[PDB]
Amino acid sequence: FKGLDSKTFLSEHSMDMKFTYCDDRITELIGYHPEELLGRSAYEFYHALDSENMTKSHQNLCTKGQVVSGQYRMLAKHGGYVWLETQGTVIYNPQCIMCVNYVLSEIEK
Amino acid sequence: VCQPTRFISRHNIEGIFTFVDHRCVATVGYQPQELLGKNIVEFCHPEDQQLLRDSFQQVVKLKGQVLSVMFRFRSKNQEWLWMRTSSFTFQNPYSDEIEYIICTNTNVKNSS
Ligand SMILES: O=[N+]([O-])c1cc(C(F)(F)F)ccc1NN1CCOCC1
Repeated sequence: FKGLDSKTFLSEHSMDMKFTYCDDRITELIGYHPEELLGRSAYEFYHALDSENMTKSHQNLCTKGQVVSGQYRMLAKHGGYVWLETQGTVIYNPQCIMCVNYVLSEIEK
Repeated sequence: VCQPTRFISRHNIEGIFTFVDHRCVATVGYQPQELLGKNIVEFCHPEDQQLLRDSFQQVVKLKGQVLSVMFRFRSKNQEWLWMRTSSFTFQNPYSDEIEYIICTNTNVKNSS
């Protein structure tokens, strides 16, 4: 059992969805070091069955300025997937996207 | 394109830094530890301090929408730098824990 903050990590993205920053909390949860995520698109990490829905959510985010993702599966560093949900926000100067990510499951292989 | 210099911070609703992204060193010259535990107002020009307090008060009322504010931030070299802080609240609805404020802080120009 984990507390809320231990299951939450913030990421930042350019408008092409590439990671430009990630909280170190992601390492304990999903396995990645933040440095290895930089320059990779969010889309590289979504489960195939969630990819079309995530595209729609990204479109809604860019159109409206904010979005709540619904539940989706993110690829974990050492195989398998973790369920999580994300609140996304565009910061306009569009400059970048901020995502607050909350983990909903253990890694499932 | 020349990338903006910015860093992320988390604040409690009073304005105290509870998390500081290390990109702050390049943006304003302080180590994260020099900001953590202090109120953002402690780095703000006297003429802007009340606006900054007001902003933190209002972002909590705006239903998780983004508020922005422009203010003068005292860098590590004791120089006033224009910063645009864009802030929004995060509350995890699986809980009734108090919301905190997420900020992205960018050095900007006070000009057209
Ligand atoms: O990047 N983004 O624009 C992301 C947007 C998003 C949305 F649109 F809110 F559904 C959900 C997830 C997004 N990025 N992920 C990628 C994997 O790690 C968590 C953050």
